[PDB]
Amino acid sequence: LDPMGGIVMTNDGNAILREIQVQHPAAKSMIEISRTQDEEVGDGTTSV
Amino acid sequence: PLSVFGDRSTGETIRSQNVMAAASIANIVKSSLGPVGLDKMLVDDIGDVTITNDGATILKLLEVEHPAAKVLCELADLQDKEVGDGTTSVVIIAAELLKNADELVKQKIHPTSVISGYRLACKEAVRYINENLIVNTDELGRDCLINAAKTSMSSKIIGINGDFFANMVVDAVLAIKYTDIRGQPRYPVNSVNILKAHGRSQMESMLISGYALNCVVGSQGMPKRIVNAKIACLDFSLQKTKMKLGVQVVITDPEKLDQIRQRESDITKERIQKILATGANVILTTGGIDDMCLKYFVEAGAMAVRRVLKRDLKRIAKASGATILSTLANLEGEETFEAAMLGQAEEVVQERICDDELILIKNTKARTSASIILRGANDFMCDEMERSLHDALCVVKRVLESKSVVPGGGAVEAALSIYLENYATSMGSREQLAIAEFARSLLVIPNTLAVNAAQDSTDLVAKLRAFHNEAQVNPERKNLKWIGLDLSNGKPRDNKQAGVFEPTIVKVKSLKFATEAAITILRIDDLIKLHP
Amino acid sequence: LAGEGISVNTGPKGVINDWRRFKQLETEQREEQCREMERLIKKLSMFLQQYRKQRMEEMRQQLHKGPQFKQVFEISSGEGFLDMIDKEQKSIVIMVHIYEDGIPGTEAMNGCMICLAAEYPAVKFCKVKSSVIGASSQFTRNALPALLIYKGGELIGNFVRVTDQLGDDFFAVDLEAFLQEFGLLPEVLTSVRNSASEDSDLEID
Amino acid sequence: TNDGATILKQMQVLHPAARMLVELSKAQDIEAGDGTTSVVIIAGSLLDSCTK
Amino acid sequence: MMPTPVILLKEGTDSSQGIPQLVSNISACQVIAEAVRTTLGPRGMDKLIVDGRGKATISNDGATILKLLDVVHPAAKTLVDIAKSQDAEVGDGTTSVTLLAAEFLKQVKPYVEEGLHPQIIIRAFRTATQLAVNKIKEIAVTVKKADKVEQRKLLEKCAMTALSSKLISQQKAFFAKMVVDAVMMLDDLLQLKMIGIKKVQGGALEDSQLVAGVAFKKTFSYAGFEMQPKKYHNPKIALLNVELELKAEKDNAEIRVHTVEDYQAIVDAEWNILYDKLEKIHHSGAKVVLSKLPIGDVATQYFADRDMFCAGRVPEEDLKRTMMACGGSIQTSVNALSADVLGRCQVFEETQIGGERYNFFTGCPKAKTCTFILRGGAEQFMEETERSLHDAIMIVRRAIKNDSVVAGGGAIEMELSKYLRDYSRTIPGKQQLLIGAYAKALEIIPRQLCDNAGFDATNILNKLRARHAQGGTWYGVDINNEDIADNFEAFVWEPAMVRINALTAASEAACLIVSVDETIKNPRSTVD
Amino acid sequence: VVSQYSSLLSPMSVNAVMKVIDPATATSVDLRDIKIVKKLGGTIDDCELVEGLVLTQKVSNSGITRVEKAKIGLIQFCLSAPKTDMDNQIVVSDYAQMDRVLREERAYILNLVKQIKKTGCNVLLIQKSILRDALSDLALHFLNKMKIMVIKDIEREDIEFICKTIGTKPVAHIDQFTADMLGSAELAEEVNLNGSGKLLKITGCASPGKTVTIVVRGSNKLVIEEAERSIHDALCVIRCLVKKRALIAGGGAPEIELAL
Ligand SMILES: Nc1ncnc2c1ncn2[C@@H]1O[C@H](COP(=O)(O)OP(=O)(O)O)[C@@H](O)[C@H]1O
Ligand SMILES: Nc1ncnc2c1ncn2[C@@H]1O[C@H](COP(=O)(O)OP(=O)(O)O)[C@@H](O)[C@H]1O
Ligand SMILES: Nc1ncnc2c1ncn2[C@@H]1O[C@H](COP(=O)(O)OP(=O)(O)O)[C@@H](O)[C@H]1O
Ligand SMILES: [Mg+2]
Ligand SMILES: [Mg+2]
Ligand SMILES: [Mg+2]
Ligand SMILES: [Mg+2]
Repeated sequence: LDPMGGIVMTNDGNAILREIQVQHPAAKSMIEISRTQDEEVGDGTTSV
Repeated sequence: PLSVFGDRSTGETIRSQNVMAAASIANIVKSSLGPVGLDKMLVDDIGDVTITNDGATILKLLEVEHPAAKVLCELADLQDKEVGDGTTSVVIIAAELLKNADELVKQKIHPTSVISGYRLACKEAVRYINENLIVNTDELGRDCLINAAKTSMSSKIIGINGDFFANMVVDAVLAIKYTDIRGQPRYPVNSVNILKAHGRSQMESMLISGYALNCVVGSQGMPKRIVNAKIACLDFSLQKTKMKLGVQVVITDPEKLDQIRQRESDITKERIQKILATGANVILTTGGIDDMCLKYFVEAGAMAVRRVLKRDLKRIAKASGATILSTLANLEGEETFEAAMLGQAEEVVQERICDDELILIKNTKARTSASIILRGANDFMCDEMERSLHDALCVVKRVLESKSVVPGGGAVEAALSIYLENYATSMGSREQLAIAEFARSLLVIPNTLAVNAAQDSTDLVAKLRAFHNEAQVNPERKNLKWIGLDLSNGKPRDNKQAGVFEPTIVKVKSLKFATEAAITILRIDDLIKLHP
Repeated sequence: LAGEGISVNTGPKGVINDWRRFKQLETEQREEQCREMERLIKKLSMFLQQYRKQRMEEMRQQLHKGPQFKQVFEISSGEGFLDMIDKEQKSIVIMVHIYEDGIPGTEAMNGCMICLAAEYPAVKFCKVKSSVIGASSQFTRNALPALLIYKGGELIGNFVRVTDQLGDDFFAVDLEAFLQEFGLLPEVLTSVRNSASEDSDLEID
Repeated sequence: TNDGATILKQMQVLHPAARMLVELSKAQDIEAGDGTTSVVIIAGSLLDSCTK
Repeated sequence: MMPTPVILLKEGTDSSQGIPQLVSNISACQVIAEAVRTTLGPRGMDKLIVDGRGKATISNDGATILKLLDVVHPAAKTLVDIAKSQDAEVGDGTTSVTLLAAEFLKQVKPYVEEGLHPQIIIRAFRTATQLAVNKIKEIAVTVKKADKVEQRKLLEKCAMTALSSKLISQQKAFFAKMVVDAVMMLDDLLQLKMIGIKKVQGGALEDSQLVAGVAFKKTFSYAGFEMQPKKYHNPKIALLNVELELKAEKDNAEIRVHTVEDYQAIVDAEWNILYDKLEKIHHSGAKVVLSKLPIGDVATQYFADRDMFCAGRVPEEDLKRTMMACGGSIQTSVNALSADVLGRCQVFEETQIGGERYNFFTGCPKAKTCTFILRGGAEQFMEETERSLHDAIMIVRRAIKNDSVVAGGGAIEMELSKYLRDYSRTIPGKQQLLIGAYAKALEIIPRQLCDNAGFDATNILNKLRARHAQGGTWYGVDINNEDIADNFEAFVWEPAMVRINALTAASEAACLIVSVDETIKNPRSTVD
Repeated sequence: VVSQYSSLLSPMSVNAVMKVIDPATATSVDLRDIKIVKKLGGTIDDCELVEGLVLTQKVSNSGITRVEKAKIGLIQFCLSAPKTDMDNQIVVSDYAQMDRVLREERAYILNLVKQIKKTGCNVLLIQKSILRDALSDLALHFLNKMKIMVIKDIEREDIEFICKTIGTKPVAHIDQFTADMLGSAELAEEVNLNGSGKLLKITGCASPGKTVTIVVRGSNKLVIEEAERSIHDALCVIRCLVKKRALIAGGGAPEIELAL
């Protein structure tokens, strides 16, 4: 459920993780790792 | 009676409060000292995260209230600015000096005597360091630089990869080397453009043999690769000409309006034609470029980059031999662009780095420069790599400028403590206690290293002190001055043989700054805090 | 019952310590009331039109930024509100959002603020609660949407009760266009970062 | 700071006699350059004797 | 940390562990010791503490100051507990124990902060304390002569040393002689309740007196009391527990009569019961009548007619003291008032002391009790005089238990420090540093004495160390001469028990504090 | 707090007072001629007694530093496009005029720079101007081309001190700018304070003026301020010795003698 009202159906790791807001900085680091993997090669986002 | 609108603290209370604040600052960063130290994660109540090990960065990000603590924070900042290394050791030493001085004061020793003793002890420590413990790097070679960089890069995110990172650091520093008047080789760090980009492993970090720009070509029409680049650096924008504030256009005959409007862009057209007629291939400007000028560059098969940073443009011009032209005005009142104002480079390529593009200028002529592209796992890792890399570059610059280094691992400070506790008996009657307390406070760093390593700090420091005492007493054991700490095995080790070095300037400046800060805080015996 | 010319005389100078101690708290309050009335009482107690460009604006807003969406900053206390309004350069516009959780139309405008902040780095979008500011009951009951504007420390917009002119299911483009109707909104992607003494370089000399 | 004039003028004293002493220390700083603490101590001692 | 949807402990539970927790504990102990630091020595200063009700307590006793302080720090309360323990066991040294314990903790703080295992520190403290106690027992000076004169002098000197830190230090000889005389008349149990301490406002300290007998305040005299003679020259005292009043015979008693003759007979019978009790008391031969239960106006007038003295509602403890002094027996029944149940005193007299009337029982050769009548100018003045006299009394009692004394003024601590340093110089080195720290910590007492006296502590400590190293067991701080002197020949004597208990309690407190590593504070219940 | 550094500071203060006044026929000392400059960084041991002057302003002409045998010139006019005191506008009614305006502005700026250079000047100080641009980029480029170091944003109230120190005379119009108004100096260089900023030092002046400058260093700001106050106290003591040349013992002797 997008904060602006949108709906996202996906099983992509980066697509799911980019929509989660977290407070623990370790979770922020993990999300940044997911985004790095998605931008660098575009695949293997859940695997990393 | 006083009727002062504020709170007043006098006597032992204010001194204890000041020492409490200094100890709090020291304990904030005490856990990030030495190779067995660990980083810290800082959150700024908005979401931004800063994973760091540098003491100066940690103390700068924190918001501090007590003035005595702010003194230590600015002390760390000054140590970073003037040296670049040891920003944690200086804070720890200053806090320990303050604590021991407060203990002496509580023992009814007048603070003036303590301050005099501290000054004498600092002077003698500097003299002993410069006389005995220094090692001349002339007989060592490039291995000394490699070892110094590796030592500086320990306790950092790039500590394990030092075998390659130190080589990169030394190569960059040697590349940016220049000489000045009086024949003094000066190494201008901060001329190494550090670029960060997440992606591949740290082993894929690139040392560019040239310069790296964080900019792309202005339009997709222009080629992204020029072989024999003729760089033209400009300090002025290339836009449609707009007349100054003091000039206005008033039309009484309509027939001149079209001519005026046409010349309004023909001026920039002529300037671009003058620039391109000399064979320039790459054009870098600090100002902006609009669509028509971009098209002009496209049709000529050139390469135009807009909004180039002034410092980057200056570095590129210096490296390539180009001269930055603020305007196309010569001494004859005309508009000319000579070919002598063109830099030369072996290649200019717009490479792709993790779904983003940056411009690489390779193998500049008439001068060799360097740039480092750091590849990490995310933004925080890249930032920490950049900080550690800057520390290593500063350390290598210090080693190359001043050709003396001292053994690391606490050997220098153990030797200093032994020598100072021996020398205290020969100076004064009450300042000797201050000298002895200075010597004892100097042992806080090896103690902190041993504690961080989870080793027996008391026994290890006792063994180190015994080794250094035997070295200073026995005239035939001058080779034992290098015995320091091996944090991995938790045993004393000859660090000069092991290759644990650091610049003498680091210890000298840290000692002087810590002594001055402790003396400054020690003078305060009354605090008046006016209400806002 | 005499002595109207009291002439307290020595009394004050021996007690001005406590008087100024009370006056400091009084002034700390007084700045708060002075700043919290600038929207109260005055308005608180009281086929080219199809806009086909707004759709593509919405889609390009959906792809705004890569790193993160980020959240609108929340003010925790009146003193924090005071010292972030008073601070910061006066050349930048600051707009403050007041809400109470439960009323409709709050999450939509919060998301609009999030999108605009993502696409406007200069802006410093922030939100406050109506309960933490201690406003009047009328504000809490009939003035839930309140978009205050601070450009250099003064209002250039005092939009209150924007539900009628914005609806209840408005999106980011609608709020952006409505704010741009009165000219409130001022007019590349690096790898991660570029920023890294002042000695630059030299040659031979 | 150890300067008497600086200490006196930095803190607000709010008492008329204390304010006159602050002005006195400032005047001593203006004329004699230093000795701004001794003058204040002397004035306080003189008034203390005046009490008895 | 993670939210942990179902948390383990109750919310708000505060847990602190690791080295910082122990360092904070040591700092708290330092703060507590700072509270009573200036109360030690002949140059010590009093402390004033105001409670929530506005009452002010002014005291020099360390235990009293710590009790009035509302210490809530779990580690810091150990110092208050050991001060209470020292007060209970010995009665003196309540300030010394806190200083010694906090100084032990301060000395071992650097080793704690660098990761030393606390068990090693605890073992070092145990060994050092055992050695110090053995040394104190070995070097304490006792003489096997068992003569009254020297024992009396030793008690007087110990009392003077105990008293030479309070506001009554100017009259320390007078009060020391009074205290020793008072203690010498206790028989074998040395019970504190056998030494009454009365405080009467108004009058100098030198006006305070010791009554070789018993004295107590006048107790609500009824009508006709002023006719009773107020001085007797060989009275017999009738100690009674009897309510001499016209009253119902029993609470559940109920009289049923059906004739006016029986009504009159009942009235006369009650009167005859009262007069029979009074007649038995009068025919017992007694001239002074004291009762724990109230004595009515009728009985008071009856005794006034017979030139007798009566005092009802006398406190029970005062009756026990009078029985011990005069030598009678508290009689609940007046039927058998034989000659062996009546107290005998040489002189009984009622005199006015500072606006209050007091009954005096002097001239009791077989008295086994006392009564201090303290004269002062304020309530807190007399309270602190009573506290000082209590300290002196406990010291004299302990000295009576055993005549083993050591020289004070820091001499014993300096000798123990020298001995412990000499011992520690003969061990491998891990325990050597800790025992040396213990020896250095033992130096706090002379240093605190010099700091309180306005001396230069460092020079005096250096001179004391040099002297003790080269010989002289009893060299300590000389306050009057701003120097050091042989305290044994200066008659600064305190029993060895005081220092033994101080060292033991301080070591136990330090070990208990060091052993703790984690502090857990559960959320409060019924916060109201 | 500088009792430890007294061995360095006291001779510095004595020299500062002696070099600013005439040893004979002096009745007072104007301490405003002894400028104190505070620069963060270093230690108190790094304090200096610069004979000339130090300017916190940075060299605008980046690329040229350490001018030797400098002929310093101080101007009070502006190097920009012509602009009269009264309201002025230029009206363009033809493209030829629209080229000629730029051509003539460039020619005017070049003529100004050439007139300045012909005098032999090689270091230029420009007074701060808040009405018109004091140093246009065209003028800066022209000055750099002729190898003249430019230093702009000189404070209006600092003109008198600079003129007293170097010996330059202010020039408010290019007509009167001549070599007779230049101040010769031995060296004019911009030093670097080990990464803690840059100072512009002009040491060595023909016919030195009666001014000295003291540079105060320290680890943090508080000790710098206290060192400045202490140095000022020392200077004031020497001044109070200059007038009323009488000395007494300190150490509590005068007050106890007064009491007796
Ligand atoms: N037909 C298959 N049989 C077995 N494993 C498969 C098959 N297809 C894909 N996989 C596995 O699934 C993984 C891909 O999962 P995916 O949803 O793409 O997550 P990610 O994007 O993180 O790789 C790969 O590691 C691959 O080995
Ligand atoms: N390999 C090593 N072996 C032993 N000691 C080391 C080693 N590397 C660094 N050290 C020591 O650790 C200490 C801490 O350095 P560090 O804290 O990383 O620098 P900074 O103080 O700038 O943060 C240094 O004084 C250094 O002597
Ligand atoms: N006349 C004296 N000269 C030197 N020291 C003394 C004298 N009287 C008492 N002391 C010292 O004072 C210390 C105790 O002081 P005090 O306050 O009386 O009891 P405590 O503090 O133990 O409760 C003892 O250690 C003793 O050595
Ligand atoms: Mg996949
Ligand atoms: Mg380092
Ligand atoms: Mg002075
Ligand atoms: Mg005692």
